[PDB]
Amino acid sequence: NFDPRPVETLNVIIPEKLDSFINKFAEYTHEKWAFDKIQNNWSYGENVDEELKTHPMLRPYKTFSEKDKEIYRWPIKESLKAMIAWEWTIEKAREGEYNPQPPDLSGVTLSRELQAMAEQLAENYHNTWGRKKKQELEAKGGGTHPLLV
Repeated sequence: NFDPRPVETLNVIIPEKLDSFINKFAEYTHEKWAFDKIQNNWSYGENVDEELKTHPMLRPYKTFSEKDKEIYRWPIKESLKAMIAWEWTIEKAREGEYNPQPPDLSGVTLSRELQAMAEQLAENYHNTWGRKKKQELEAKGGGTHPLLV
């Protein structure tokens, strides 16, 4: 019944500015991952054991292989690509090429339009998540579809 238009992902040309943004995102994710691990005292072990709380990751990721980085290359970037492709609303932000308390947010009442438009993106991403999953299920054979909610 629904026939979404398949948008090209690899056919487009990746800009150098976008590549820099991806590179900075990897460092940001790596830094917070390392900070959490050292804070939680993830001890080193011979192998990765769930019961031993062992996960060797405190090392630079520049020496990793191609396979080890492709999976984590786009953890949330595929959603960004869908947003800028289905919706042509690219913002015009930048030209192309001692401890203050955090502000409160629950005290101020939520606007009627703030919550109204907070669900249209949630259902669109859920629809996109369902579309990207059920398409893969049919390609691989099918089986069970537990997301019929």
